[PDB]
Amino acid sequence: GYKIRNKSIFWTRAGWK
Amino acid sequence: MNPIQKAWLKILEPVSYVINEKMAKRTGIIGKLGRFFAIGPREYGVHPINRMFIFMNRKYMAFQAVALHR
Amino acid sequence: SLHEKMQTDYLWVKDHSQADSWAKARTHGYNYIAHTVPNKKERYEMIWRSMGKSTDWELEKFRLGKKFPDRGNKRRWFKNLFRLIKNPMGYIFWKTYKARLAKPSLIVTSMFIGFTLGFIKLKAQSIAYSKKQYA
Amino acid sequence: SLHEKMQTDYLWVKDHSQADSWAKARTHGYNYIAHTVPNKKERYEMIWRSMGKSTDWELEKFRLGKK
Amino acid sequence: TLQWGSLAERPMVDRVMSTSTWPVPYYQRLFKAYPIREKKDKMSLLLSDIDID
Amino acid sequence: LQWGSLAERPMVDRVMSTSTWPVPYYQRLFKAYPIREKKDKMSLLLSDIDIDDTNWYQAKDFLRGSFRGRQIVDYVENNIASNTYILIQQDVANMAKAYVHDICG
Amino acid sequence: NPNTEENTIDSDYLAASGTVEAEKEITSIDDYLGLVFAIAYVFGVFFYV
Amino acid sequence: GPEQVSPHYESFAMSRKFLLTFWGGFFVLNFGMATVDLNWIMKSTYIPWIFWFQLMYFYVEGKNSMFMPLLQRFYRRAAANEIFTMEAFYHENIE
Amino acid sequence: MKKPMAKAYEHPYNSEHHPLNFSAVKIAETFHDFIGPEQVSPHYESFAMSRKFLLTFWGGFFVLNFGMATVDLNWIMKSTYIPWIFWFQLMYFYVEGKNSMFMPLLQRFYRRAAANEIFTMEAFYHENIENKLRNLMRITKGQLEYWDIHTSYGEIRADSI
Amino acid sequence: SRIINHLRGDPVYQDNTKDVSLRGTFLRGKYDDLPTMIFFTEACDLTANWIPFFTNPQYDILAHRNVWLLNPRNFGNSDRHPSFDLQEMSDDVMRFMYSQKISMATLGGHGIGGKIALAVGCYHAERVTGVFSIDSSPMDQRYHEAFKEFKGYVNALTEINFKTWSDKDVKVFLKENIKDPKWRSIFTNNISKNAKTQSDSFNFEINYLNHNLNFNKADSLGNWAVKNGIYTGRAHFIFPEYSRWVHLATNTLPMHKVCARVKGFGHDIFYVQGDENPLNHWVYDFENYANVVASKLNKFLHSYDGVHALLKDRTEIGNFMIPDRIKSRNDSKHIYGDYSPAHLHHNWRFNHIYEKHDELDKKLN
Amino acid sequence: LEVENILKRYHINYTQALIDELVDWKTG
Amino acid sequence: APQNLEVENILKRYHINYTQALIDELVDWKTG
Ligand SMILES: CCCCCCCCCCCCCCCCCC(=O)OC[C@H](COP(=O)([O-])OCC(O)COP(=O)([O-])OC[C@@H](COC(=O)CCCCCCCCCCCCCCCCC)OC(=O)CCCCCCCCCCCCCCCCC)OC(=O)CCCCCCCCCCCCCCCCC
Ligand SMILES: CCCCCCCCCCCCCCCCCC(=O)OC[C@H](COP(=O)([O-])OCC(O)COP(=O)([O-])OC[C@@H](COC(=O)CCCCCCCCCCCCCCCCC)OC(=O)CCCCCCCCCCCCCCCCC)OC(=O)CCCCCCCCCCCCCCCCC
Ligand SMILES: CCCCCCCCCCCCCCCCCC(=O)OC[C@H](COP(=O)([O-])OCC(O)COP(=O)([O-])OC[C@@H](COC(=O)CCCCCCCCCCCCCCCCC)OC(=O)CCCCCCCCCCCCCCCCC)OC(=O)CCCCCCCCCCCCCCCCC
Ligand SMILES: CCCCCCCCCCCCCCCCCC(=O)OC[C@H](COP(=O)([O-])OCC(O)COP(=O)([O-])OC[C@@H](COC(=O)CCCCCCCCCCCCCCCCC)OC(=O)CCCCCCCCCCCCCCCCC)OC(=O)CCCCCCCCCCCCCCCCC
Ligand SMILES: CCCCCCCCCCCCCCCCCC(=O)OC[C@H](COP(=O)([O-])OCC(O)COP(=O)([O-])OC[C@@H](COC(=O)CCCCCCCCCCCCCCCCC)OC(=O)CCCCCCCCCCCCCCCCC)OC(=O)CCCCCCCCCCCCCCCCC
Ligand SMILES: COC1=C(OC)C(=O)C(C/C=C(\C)CC/C=C(\C)CC/C=C(\C)CC/C=C(\C)CC/C=C(\C)CC/C=C(\C)CC/C=C(/C)CCC=C(C)C)=C(C)C1=O
Repeated sequence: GYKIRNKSIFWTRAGWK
Repeated sequence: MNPIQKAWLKILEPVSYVINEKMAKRTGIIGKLGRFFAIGPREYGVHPINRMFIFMNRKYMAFQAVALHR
Repeated sequence: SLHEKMQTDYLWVKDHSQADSWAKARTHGYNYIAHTVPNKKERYEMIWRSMGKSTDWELEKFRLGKKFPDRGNKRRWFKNLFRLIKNPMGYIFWKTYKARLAKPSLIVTSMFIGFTLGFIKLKAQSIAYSKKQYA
Repeated sequence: SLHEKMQTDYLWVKDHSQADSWAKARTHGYNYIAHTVPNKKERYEMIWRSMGKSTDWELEKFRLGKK
Repeated sequence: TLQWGSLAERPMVDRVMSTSTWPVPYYQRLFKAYPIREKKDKMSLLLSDIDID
Repeated sequence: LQWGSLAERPMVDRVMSTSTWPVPYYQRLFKAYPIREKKDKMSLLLSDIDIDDTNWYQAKDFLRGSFRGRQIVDYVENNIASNTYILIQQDVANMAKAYVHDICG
Repeated sequence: NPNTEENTIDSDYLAASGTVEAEKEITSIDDYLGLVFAIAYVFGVFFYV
Repeated sequence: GPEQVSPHYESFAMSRKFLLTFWGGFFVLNFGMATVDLNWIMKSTYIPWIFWFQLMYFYVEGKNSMFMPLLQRFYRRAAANEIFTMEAFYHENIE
Repeated sequence: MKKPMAKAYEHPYNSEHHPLNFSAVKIAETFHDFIGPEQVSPHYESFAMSRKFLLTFWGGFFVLNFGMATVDLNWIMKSTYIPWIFWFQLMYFYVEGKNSMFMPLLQRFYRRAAANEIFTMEAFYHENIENKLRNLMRITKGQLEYWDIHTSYGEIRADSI
Repeated sequence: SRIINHLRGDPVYQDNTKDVSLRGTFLRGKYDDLPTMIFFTEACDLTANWIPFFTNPQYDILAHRNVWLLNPRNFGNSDRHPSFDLQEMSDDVMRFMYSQKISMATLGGHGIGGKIALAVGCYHAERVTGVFSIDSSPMDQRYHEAFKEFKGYVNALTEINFKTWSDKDVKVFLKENIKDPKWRSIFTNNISKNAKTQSDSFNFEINYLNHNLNFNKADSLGNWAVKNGIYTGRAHFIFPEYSRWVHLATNTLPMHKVCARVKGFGHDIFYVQGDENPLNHWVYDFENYANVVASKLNKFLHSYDGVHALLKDRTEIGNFMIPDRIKSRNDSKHIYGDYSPAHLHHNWRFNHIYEKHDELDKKLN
Repeated sequence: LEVENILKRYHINYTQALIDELVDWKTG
Repeated sequence: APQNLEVENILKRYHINYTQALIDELVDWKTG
């Protein structure tokens, strides 16, 4: 199918997700 | 290239030495100024008016040959 | 393993010796976008794919990095103006070539010229009437 | 559904002409032609194919027939 | 390409047919018509990948 | 003079280029022809012309450049009973009968 | 390109359709062709020529 | 109403270009013949035409080749273009 | 090798830039020298689509320029009403009305269809001329089969004795 | 022997989509160093059927390039993976080019193989010189009648159980269900017996393919998704006049929509003049279709493949100067002017031809 | 029928006598 | 090389047009 390619999609200034 | 451009080159020979030899290969503002005003043969130096005459002259002349050859 | 083998191999990912001297497109395509073309969405995919290769698909590097405009389009309106002054008929000819491939009838072409020159003729008569009012 | 045919007719208008009921009057596409599309020449080839199939590729029949 | 034609013939380049029929109706359908808000006999598609519970 | 490797082709055929994004939008209309010079190339009109008088005329021209070719030209134009220099072989009568007159010895 | 530019397609085929009418045997087409051009500006007023 | 689907082989504008051009110029002349003080409107529009275009040039077009790109609106297109693909592959991902 | 002739005749009134006889080929060369070569753009978008806002300004600037200059624009509009109605009602059928009314008048279409077929023939010029030569190469090879038979007659005569 | 070299391997079922290796036949060219061409056959079609085409002395294709008749994943001899994503299948070719030490290659395809070839140019344009697609177009073909028949044949082929069915049962099932003569012959030749006469099976993965076709969603091989993007390089399309797969009326528009450099019909898009025949899809079987495809292929490889976008042909290499965009070069003291774009050797990454010619250049000076 | 299949691939009209000579050539 | 002559002579008697690819495949078919 299709997957999100951006590895930093869940990165925030406070941490991952 | 035409003789009038060659006549400019004889007169601008000392100017060509100041800009191309000295200013062109420097750096900074003096370098940018020399490379911009470099002297030589013209880029896009064609004269469209002269070319417009040659085209219309040849096209109108072929019409003269048809109209006169009766 | 073979996938990571070729990603690390220098011979597989290596610019040519003359790559530094070559003209480089310094944009991903987001500065000037085609908005009304039927392949509009496919253009955006290529922009996104180009941005991902630059950051190894870690787009946080792009977010922190500097964003630049398309400097290759600088002063483009001036350059087309000077080319129009240099050779107006040659500029107009090639800029309208693909459009002139479809040629209307003799009637339509005659109506264009007839109405255009008629509007210019009335404009000249209006100018001459303004000299009458000045007198 | 139950009220579909009644509601669909009430919402939108359909075409009342039977222009294409007559067989020979049907157009091959040479009346309204697209001039600038990138597949322009493919449109002309399909028009030519339509004209050739109607006459079994004897276009003299088209020249003598009514347009 | 970025040169598709004139503005008047812009809606022409959108249609793509699955059959060899000529002439081709140009209009490219945007959505599916939904005239009557009918309650579907179909079960909800939300019940897709919920774990055991 | 150098000839290189017979097994290899010219380098123009081996050089290649690939595309990338973004890509120039411009589509080339015509091939550039800034200078009207097409020397050393033969005309493409000389494509599918049938055999004619120019074939035996140019044959003599190139044959007369050799010693053996000069003997053939002088013999054919003198000692061959033919009503035309456009020689067409549709039978082996003159070939077979010329062999039986020689193979007897 | 005489096969893609509709301006030369129209003018070429139109001129060819007129000169082929020399087979109608009116007179020397080289003579009255100039009269056709002048006549085309009498009745061509209807078409704004 | 429903999507006004055209059943024809060609679009309405390209089939009636000559006719729509007539009615296009009829209303231009209609407004032109009705507006006797059209020169007063052209002159009254000169100042705002110069002012608003020089003021908003950078934010609309100049940013594409000058100091800052201002890619905020592009980020909204790129995210929506990716969602368009995720919806197109919905059946695959859920399967 | 015999010494060839020094030169052939040189016409005193024919040159490459001023050809004596006339044809459309020389007019074509002078024409493309005038309009210049194809102005190839190196950019990724066209000039008009990248400057729509700026071109809109200058477009309206020259409209206002003409409008501010033309004090009597209403007199020009009214003087244009009659010819606008007249020429459009007179030429409606020959331009557009013919496509759905009394007669089609397909003369202009026939010339497009003939050019579309000629365009296709030029596109396959290489294939058509190559098929024509294959038949001539077949005839030429058929005549060359006789020299191949005679070259072996000496070998046959040697082994026959 | 020498010209025909097909590497022998066994298909391996892979859990990771990146550990997928492709196998196929390699055809050595007539000359020493020639660029390579990678060609994909139609889905569930033998690579060997194209050998007489690429080894025909009349066409003389090997005089131009070396040909790799490569099988995609889940097809023939290559590894099997349930995914048929065009991006994942495109990365397979790049690992194949790396393992085979190929810097860049020409891509060709027939039918669905044409979509696969064009997809590789979409995802890796810098590794692809050109794409030559035969009877295909980057368009959604899920509703074409020709694809529906192929989709229906694969579904019926799932009914056969090789363990219980005898050879005579299979022959009867194929003649009755598969009415197309060519699809029938192709599917019979895909049936092969494993070592130690274990059982019979299709060379292609019938389970993974059926689910792809039967699901009839975005990842189907008949579909062309917007995700694939745009191909920026040279592309040539050829298809029969009356083809059940590419309809001349509208199926050419996808070529302009996906390929940026396509000029149009008569330049990069041609149709082979032929009659209505459902078997005209297989151009290599009929000499009339094959002669035109081969001539157009030779013209593509010789003059248009691997040429810069703004150049007309290969003849302009070295004599046509392309305009330059301002502020595009790192050198600050650079006088901007027109230039001729650089064309590189076809396998410059894995050979030292640039180092060797540098030393030979210094001997001159 | 491997001999028949390769001949079929090349589109060469083959007789039954030719197939037997080829099979005997391999087996012999 | 010797097996090429065996197949070529067989194809010669049937006056069948043969190519090096066919012979290479037939020779490979014999060894295979
Ligand atoms: C205390 C004592 C001293 C007092 C001093 C007072 C003066 C202050 C001095 C300091 C001021 C400057 C400060 C530093 C600036 C640094 C900014 C910068 O980085 O450069 C940006 C800018 C970047 O340009 P670019 O990136 O190369 O290309 C532009 C884009 O690519 C786009 O190119 P394009 O091809 O797409 O064309 C579009 C373009 C141009 O296209 C156009 O449509 C505009 C056309 C304007 C000319 C035509 C006007 C019409 C009337 C004439 C008709 C011409 C017809 C010709 C043909 C003939 C008929 C056919 O659009 C533009 O507007 C570009 C202008 C530059 C952008 C700036 C923002 C402008 C937005 C507002 C626009 C409205 C104002 C425009 C002003 C004129 C612009 C040239 O560079 C500059 O403009 C440099 C300007 C500063 C030069 C300073 C010179 C020295 C100053 C001292 C001199 C003495 C002055 C004495 C005054 C006396 C009192 C009266
Ligand atoms: C500083 C000075 C400031 C003041 C002056 C400012 C001037 C600015 C305007 C500059 C020129 C206009 C821009 C044109 C864009 C580029 C060319 C183009 O159109 O692309 C071709 C493209 C399609 O053509 P194509 O692809 O070549 O296919 C044709 C085939 O070759 C084969 O043809 P076919 O068989 O398929 O169909 C037959 C034929 C149909 O027959 C026709 O061509 C109809 C036109 C015949 C002649 C009409 C009279 C001549 C008009 C100019 C003379 C001025 C009149 C005096 C005005 C006094 C009142 C101000 O079709 C055509 O050939 C093209 C017709 C499309 C309409 C043409 C564009 C509108 C008319 C010209 C605008 C006039 C504005 C100038 C005055 C502005 C003053 C503020 O047309 C389009 O862009 C599509 C747009 C939609 C057009 C249809 C609906 C039009 C609705 C608006 C009508 C506006 C009428 C204004 C009347 C003026 C007031 C009375
Ligand atoms: C044995 C036979 C006799 C020998 C014949 C030999 C003829 C020689 C043919 C050689 C052709 C000329 C070669 C050079 C020109 C080629 C380049 C060109 O410009 O052609 C147009 C060329 C092709 O036009 P087209 O759109 O493709 O249409 C092709 C045909 O017209 C077809 O268009 P269609 O398919 O739509 O047909 C429908 C037709 C429908 O027409 C009809 O059904 C009936 C028409 C009846 C007319 C009613 C007249 C009413 C008069 C009332 C007047 C009252 C006021 C009078 C006041 C007087 C004082 C009291 O409506 C029209 O199209 C009319 C077109 C304009 C006609 C103007 C002349 C009409 C009379 C011609 C008489 C010639 C002798 C004929 C003898 C045979 C008679 C059986 O147009 C272009 O696009 C090229 C550029 C045009 C630029 C426009 C401005 C150019 C101005 C200079 C032009 C060149 C100098 C003048 C030469 C003559 C031109 C009129
Ligand atoms: C007493 C005698 C007086 C009474 C006489 C009664 C007779 C009156 C005659 C009226 C005729 C009615 C029958 C036709 C109505 C629609 C005409 C039309 O073109 O539709 C085809 C056209 C496409 O039809 P299609 O071929 O089937 O293609 C379907 C695809 O969706 C196409 O989409 P696509 O993007 O894929 O393809 C390109 C698309 C590209 O076109 C578009 O998609 C949008 C074009 C821009 C739309 C207008 C933007 C206006 C923004 C609002 C600001 C002004 C509002 C005006 C009122 C404000 C307060 C005064 O359209 C085209 O195919 C080529 C363009 C054709 C020209 C259309 C634009 C012309 C301007 C029409 C607006 C008229 C009002 C403003 C004019 C100035 C103020 C007077 O549809 C439209 O453009 C819809 C626009 C809105 C329609 C209602 C507008 C009012 C009536 C329009 C009359 C037009 C001529 C007179 C004004 C011209 C001044 C220059
Ligand atoms: C003191 C203060 C005052 C002075 C301050 C200084 C101000 C100076 C102003 C100059 C501005 C800078 C000059 C830059 C170049 C000119 C601007 C331009 O747009 O050219 C790009 C544009 C093409 O640029 P491109 O994107 O790189 O081309 C890509 C494709 O190859 C193109 O073809 P494609 O089909 O493959 O691609 C699509 C194509 C589709 O568009 C088209 O292809 C247009 C189709 C029309 C051709 C159909 C045949 C009709 C023309 C035949 C020849 C007529 C002239 C020769 C016969 C008479 C001999 C005298 O392009 C488009 O997408 C849209 C094009 C732009 C929008 C529509 C343009 C309307 C206004 C421009 C034409 C003005 C006509 C005259 C009105 C003015 C009254 C005199 O050129 C043209 O389309 C033709 C215009 C050629 C220049 C003549 C006009 C120069 C002055 C224009 C100023 C702005 C308009 C003012 C009036 C507005 C009235 C509404
Ligand atoms: C004889 O047969 C015929 C032809 O041949 C076949 C035709 O081609 C044609 C077609 C005609 C043409 C194609 C020509 C069309 C020309 C037209 C419409 C007008 C041409 C106008 C110009 C080129 C503008 C020229 C501008 C100027 C002269 C003004 C600026 C120049 C100035 C001030 C120079 C001052 C002039 C002098 C000192 C006069 C001395 C003459 C000189 C050459 C000295 C030059 C000196 C220097 C330093 C260069 C016809 C009608 C014909 O009958």
